[PDB]
Amino acid sequence: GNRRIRSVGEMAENQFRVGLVRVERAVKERLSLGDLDTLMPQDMINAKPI
Amino acid sequence: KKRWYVVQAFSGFEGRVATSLREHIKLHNMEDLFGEVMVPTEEVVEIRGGQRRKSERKFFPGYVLVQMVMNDASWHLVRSVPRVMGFIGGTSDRPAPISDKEVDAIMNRLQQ
Amino acid sequence: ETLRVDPTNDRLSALVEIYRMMRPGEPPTREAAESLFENLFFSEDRYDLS
RNA sequence: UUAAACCGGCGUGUGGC
DNA sequence: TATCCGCTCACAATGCCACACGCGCTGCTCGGCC
DNA sequence: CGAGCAGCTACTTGTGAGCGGATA
Repeated sequence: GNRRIRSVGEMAENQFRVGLVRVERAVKERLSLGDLDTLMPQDMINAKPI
Repeated sequence: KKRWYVVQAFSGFEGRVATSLREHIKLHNMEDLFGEVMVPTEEVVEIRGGQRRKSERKFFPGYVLVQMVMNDASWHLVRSVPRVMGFIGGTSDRPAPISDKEVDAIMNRLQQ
Repeated sequence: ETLRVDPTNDRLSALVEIYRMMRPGEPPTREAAESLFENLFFSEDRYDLS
Protein backbone atom coordinates (compact mmCIF):
# COMPACT_ATOMS: atom_id res chain seq x y z
CA GLY A 1 0.00 0.00 0.00
CA ASN A 2 2.99 2.31 0.51
CA ARG A 3 4.68 1.19 -2.73
CA ARG A 4 3.54 2.57 -6.09
CA ILE A 5 4.29 1.09 -9.51
CA ARG A 6 5.15 3.25 -12.52
CA SER A 7 4.75 1.81 -16.01
CA VAL A 8 6.39 2.92 -19.26
CA GLY A 9 3.89 5.76 -19.65
CA GLU A 10 4.76 7.62 -16.46
CA MET A 11 8.52 7.39 -17.00
CA ALA A 12 8.16 8.45 -20.63
CA GLU A 13 6.11 11.43 -19.45
CA ASN A 14 8.80 12.29 -16.90
CA GLN A 15 11.48 12.24 -19.59
CA PHE A 16 9.24 14.30 -21.88
CA ARG A 17 8.85 16.90 -19.14
CA VAL A 18 12.62 16.88 -18.61
CA GLY A 19 13.02 17.72 -22.29
CA LEU A 20 10.15 20.21 -22.23
CA VAL A 21 11.67 22.31 -19.46
CA ARG A 22 14.92 22.47 -21.45
CA VAL A 23 13.24 23.57 -24.67
CA GLU A 24 11.23 26.04 -22.58
CA ARG A 25 14.47 27.55 -21.30
CA ALA A 26 15.68 27.61 -24.91
CA VAL A 27 12.62 29.44 -26.24
CA LYS A 28 12.79 31.79 -23.24
CA GLU A 29 16.38 32.70 -24.07
CA ARG A 30 15.36 33.10 -27.72
CA LEU A 31 12.29 35.25 -26.99
CA SER A 32 14.11 37.54 -24.55
CA LEU A 33 15.77 39.33 -27.49
CA GLY A 34 13.42 38.57 -30.39
CA ASP A 35 11.55 41.40 -32.07
CA LEU A 36 8.11 41.48 -33.71
CA ASP A 37 7.10 40.41 -37.23
CA THR A 38 10.39 38.79 -38.21
CA LEU A 39 9.74 35.04 -38.22
CA MET A 40 7.13 32.29 -37.89
CA PRO A 41 7.09 30.27 -34.64
CA GLN A 42 9.25 27.47 -36.05
CA ASP A 43 12.88 28.50 -35.49
CA MET A 44 12.17 29.45 -31.87
CA ILE A 45 11.93 25.74 -31.05
CA ASN A 46 14.36 22.91 -31.77
CA ALA A 47 13.84 19.18 -32.15
CA LYS A 48 17.26 17.68 -31.38
CA PRO A 49 17.22 18.07 -27.55
CA ILE A 50 13.83 16.42 -26.97
CA LYS B 1 32.48 53.48 -6.98
CA LYS B 2 31.77 51.16 -9.92
CA ARG B 3 34.48 48.56 -9.41
CA TRP B 4 35.50 45.95 -11.98
CA TYR B 5 34.47 42.60 -10.50
CA VAL B 6 35.70 39.41 -12.19
CA VAL B 7 33.30 36.51 -12.77
CA GLN B 8 33.61 33.15 -14.51
CA ALA B 9 30.64 31.62 -16.30
CA PHE B 10 29.49 28.61 -18.27
CA SER B 11 32.09 28.79 -21.03
CA GLY B 12 31.51 28.21 -24.74
CA PHE B 13 28.62 30.69 -24.96
CA GLU B 14 30.57 33.34 -23.03
CA GLY B 15 29.66 36.11 -25.47
CA ARG B 16 26.01 35.09 -25.33
CA VAL B 17 26.34 34.92 -21.54
CA ALA B 18 27.53 38.53 -21.65
CA THR B 19 24.60 39.54 -23.86
CA SER B 20 22.15 37.79 -21.52
CA LEU B 21 23.73 39.54 -18.53
CA ARG B 22 23.23 42.83 -20.39
CA GLU B 23 19.60 41.96 -21.11
CA HIS B 24 19.12 41.26 -17.40
CA ILE B 25 20.69 44.63 -16.52
CA LYS B 26 18.42 46.50 -18.93
CA LEU B 27 15.38 44.55 -17.71
CA HIS B 28 15.49 45.94 -14.17
CA ASN B 29 17.22 49.13 -15.46
CA MET B 30 20.23 48.11 -13.37
CA GLU B 31 22.54 50.51 -15.25
CA ASP B 32 22.65 52.66 -12.11
CA LEU B 33 24.66 50.05 -10.20
CA PHE B 34 26.24 48.42 -13.27
CA GLY B 35 28.49 49.28 -16.21
CA GLU B 36 29.54 47.17 -19.20
CA VAL B 37 30.97 43.70 -19.86
CA MET B 38 34.58 44.18 -21.05
CA VAL B 39 35.07 40.95 -22.95
CA PRO B 40 38.29 42.00 -24.76
CA THR B 41 38.68 38.75 -26.67
CA GLU B 42 40.24 40.95 -29.35
CA GLU B 43 43.31 39.35 -30.81
CA VAL B 44 42.43 40.58 -34.26
CA VAL B 45 44.30 38.49 -36.82
CA GLU B 46 43.06 39.13 -40.33
CA ILE B 47 45.45 37.17 -42.53
CA ARG B 48 42.88 36.79 -45.31
CA GLY B 49 45.41 35.39 -47.76
CA GLY B 50 45.21 32.56 -50.24
CA GLN B 51 43.89 29.10 -49.36
CA ARG B 52 42.70 30.28 -45.94
CA ARG B 53 40.89 33.30 -44.52
CA LYS B 54 39.20 32.00 -41.35
CA SER B 55 41.15 34.08 -38.81
CA GLU B 56 40.78 33.87 -35.03
CA ARG B 57 39.18 37.22 -34.15
CA LYS B 58 38.80 36.17 -30.50
CA PHE B 59 41.37 35.29 -27.82
CA PHE B 60 40.90 35.90 -24.07
CA PRO B 61 40.07 33.74 -21.01
CA GLY B 62 36.38 33.11 -20.40
CA TYR B 63 36.06 35.96 -17.90
CA VAL B 64 33.61 38.79 -18.56
CA LEU B 65 34.57 41.03 -15.61
CA VAL B 66 31.84 43.65 -15.26
CA GLN B 67 32.11 47.18 -13.88
CA MET B 68 29.64 47.71 -11.04
CA VAL B 69 29.52 48.93 -7.47
CA MET B 70 28.57 45.71 -5.74
CA ASN B 71 25.43 45.05 -3.72
CA ASP B 72 24.07 41.74 -2.45
CA ALA B 73 20.97 42.22 -4.59
CA SER B 74 23.36 42.94 -7.47
CA TRP B 75 25.26 39.75 -6.62
CA HIS B 76 22.05 37.72 -6.70
CA LEU B 77 21.17 39.43 -9.98
CA VAL B 78 24.45 38.48 -11.66
CA ARG B 79 23.86 34.99 -10.26
CA SER B 80 20.19 34.96 -11.34
CA VAL B 81 20.98 34.92 -15.06
CA PRO B 82 22.02 31.38 -16.08
CA ARG B 83 25.59 30.46 -17.04
CA VAL B 84 27.40 32.05 -14.07
CA MET B 85 29.53 29.03 -13.06
CA GLY B 86 31.90 30.97 -10.81
CA PHE B 87 31.76 34.43 -9.24
CA ILE B 88 35.39 34.15 -8.22
CA GLY B 89 37.22 36.20 -5.59
CA GLY B 90 38.63 35.62 -2.13
CA THR B 91 35.58 35.56 0.15
CA SER B 92 32.71 33.45 1.35
CA ASP B 93 30.78 34.77 -1.66
CA ARG B 94 31.19 38.59 -1.41
CA PRO B 95 34.58 39.25 -3.04
CA ALA B 96 36.96 42.15 -3.64
CA PRO B 97 37.61 43.05 -7.29
CA ILE B 98 40.88 43.47 -9.16
CA SER B 99 42.89 46.65 -8.66
CA ASP B 100 43.09 49.61 -11.04
CA LYS B 101 46.52 48.65 -12.40
CA GLU B 102 44.90 45.59 -13.95
CA VAL B 103 42.24 47.94 -15.31
CA ASP B 104 45.07 49.67 -17.17
CA ALA B 105 46.33 46.21 -18.15
CA ILE B 106 42.96 45.27 -19.63
CA MET B 107 42.90 48.61 -21.45
CA ASN B 108 46.23 47.59 -23.00
CA ARG B 109 44.75 44.20 -23.89
CA LEU B 110 41.79 45.90 -25.57
CA GLN B 111 43.94 48.37 -27.52
CA GLN B 112 46.89 46.05 -28.36
CA GLU C 1 14.18 22.71 23.13
CA THR C 2 14.14 22.90 19.33
CA LEU C 3 13.33 26.59 19.83
CA ARG C 4 16.09 27.30 22.35
CA VAL C 5 18.67 25.50 20.20
CA ASP C 6 17.73 27.76 17.28
CA PRO C 7 20.21 30.68 17.34
CA THR C 8 17.89 32.91 15.27
CA ASN C 9 14.54 34.23 16.47
CA ASP C 10 13.21 36.61 13.80
CA ARG C 11 12.27 35.61 10.26
CA LEU C 12 15.09 37.85 8.99
CA SER C 13 17.99 36.05 10.68
CA ALA C 14 16.15 32.74 10.29
CA LEU C 15 16.16 33.31 6.53
CA VAL C 16 19.88 34.13 6.60
CA GLU C 17 20.69 30.93 8.48
CA ILE C 18 18.43 28.76 6.33
CA TYR C 19 20.09 30.25 3.24
CA ARG C 20 23.57 29.62 4.63
CA MET C 21 22.50 26.02 5.25
CA MET C 22 20.87 25.73 1.82
CA ARG C 23 23.60 27.42 -0.24
CA PRO C 24 26.88 27.93 1.66
CA GLY C 25 27.40 31.67 1.85
CA GLU C 26 26.00 33.95 -0.84
CA PRO C 27 25.20 36.64 1.76
CA PRO C 28 21.95 38.42 0.87
CA THR C 29 20.23 41.49 2.30
CA ARG C 30 16.61 40.32 2.64
CA GLU C 31 16.70 39.48 -1.09
CA ALA C 32 17.73 35.89 -1.88
CA ALA C 33 17.05 34.04 1.39
CA GLU C 34 13.29 34.64 1.25
CA SER C 35 13.23 34.02 -2.51
CA LEU C 36 15.02 30.67 -2.23
CA PHE C 37 12.95 29.57 0.77
CA GLU C 38 9.74 30.38 -1.10
CA ASN C 39 10.98 28.78 -4.35
CA LEU C 40 12.10 25.58 -2.60
CA PHE C 41 8.79 24.37 -1.14
CA PHE C 42 5.92 26.58 -2.33
CA SER C 43 6.70 27.02 -6.04
CA GLU C 44 4.61 24.80 -8.30
CA ASP C 45 7.46 24.59 -10.82
CA ARG C 46 10.03 23.08 -8.43
CA TYR C 47 7.46 21.07 -6.43
CA ASP C 48 5.17 18.55 -8.12
CA LEU C 49 3.13 16.73 -5.49
CA SER C 50 0.74 14.91 -7.82
C1' U D 1 76.35 -3.41 -50.06
C1' U D 2 74.25 -8.45 -51.85
C1' A D 3 71.62 -13.51 -51.11
C1' A D 4 68.19 -16.83 -48.04
C1' A D 5 64.24 -17.75 -43.96
C1' C D 6 60.21 -15.83 -40.29
C1' C D 7 56.81 -12.14 -38.57
C1' G D 8 38.09 -6.11 -23.92
C1' G D 9 39.36 -0.19 -21.75
C1' C D 10 34.68 1.25 -19.11
C1' G D 11 29.69 1.09 -18.02
C1' U D 12 24.87 -1.10 -18.28
C1' G D 13 21.43 -4.91 -18.40
C1' U D 14 20.24 -10.16 -18.12
C1' G D 15 21.17 -15.12 -16.89
C1' G D 16 23.79 -19.29 -14.56
C1' C D 17 26.60 -21.74 -10.68
C1' DT E 1 42.29 23.59 30.18
C1' DA E 2 41.47 18.31 30.32
C1' DT E 3 37.69 14.35 28.97
C1' DC E 4 34.11 12.22 27.05
C1' DC E 5 30.06 13.32 23.41
C1' DG E 6 28.80 13.95 19.23
C1' DC E 7 29.60 15.57 13.93
C1' DT E 8 31.74 14.25 9.61
C1' DC E 9 34.16 11.65 6.27
C1' DA E 10 36.78 7.40 4.26
C1' DC E 11 36.53 2.61 3.09
C1' DA E 12 34.57 -1.82 2.27
C1' DA E 13 31.21 -4.71 0.64
C1' DT E 14 32.12 -13.77 -2.71
C1' DG E 15 34.15 -15.38 -6.78
C1' DC E 16 33.75 -17.06 -11.50
C1' DC E 17 31.35 -17.78 -16.14
C1' DA E 18 27.94 -16.84 -20.28
C1' DC E 19 25.17 -13.43 -23.41
C1' DA E 20 23.92 -8.83 -25.26
C1' DC E 21 24.27 -3.27 -26.14
C1' DG E 22 26.18 1.56 -26.71
C1' DC E 23 30.92 5.17 -25.76
C1' DG E 24 26.51 11.93 -29.15
C1' DC E 25 25.57 17.14 -32.29
C1' DT E 26 27.10 21.59 -33.48
C1' DG E 27 28.98 26.13 -32.33
C1' DC E 28 32.78 28.77 -30.23
C1' DT E 29 37.44 29.70 -28.85
C1' DC E 30 42.10 28.74 -28.39
C1' DG E 31 46.28 26.74 -29.91
C1' DG E 32 50.06 29.10 -32.84
C1' DC E 33 57.62 26.42 -33.69
C1' DC E 34 56.56 23.02 -40.59
C1' DC F 1 42.57 25.11 -39.89
C1' DG F 2 42.16 21.61 -36.33
C1' DA F 3 40.98 20.24 -31.66
C1' DG F 4 38.92 20.63 -27.20
C1' DC F 5 35.25 22.52 -24.37
C1' DA F 6 30.74 23.09 -23.86
C1' DG F 7 25.64 23.95 -24.01
C1' DC F 8 21.46 22.17 -25.45
C1' DT F 9 20.01 12.14 -5.12
C1' DA F 10 17.59 11.85 -1.76
C1' DC F 11 16.54 3.67 2.15
C1' DT F 12 23.23 1.22 2.69
C1' DT F 13 25.11 0.00 6.74
C1' DG F 14 28.69 -0.92 9.51
C1' DT F 15 33.21 0.18 11.24
C1' DG F 16 36.36 3.00 12.09
C1' DA F 17 39.04 7.32 13.16
C1' DG F 18 39.82 12.38 13.09
C1' DC F 19 37.85 16.83 14.42
C1' DG F 20 35.05 20.17 16.80
C1' DG F 21 32.76 20.94 21.11
C1' DA F 22 30.92 21.58 25.51
C1' DT F 23 31.24 21.39 30.13
C1' DA F 24 33.17 21.11 34.36
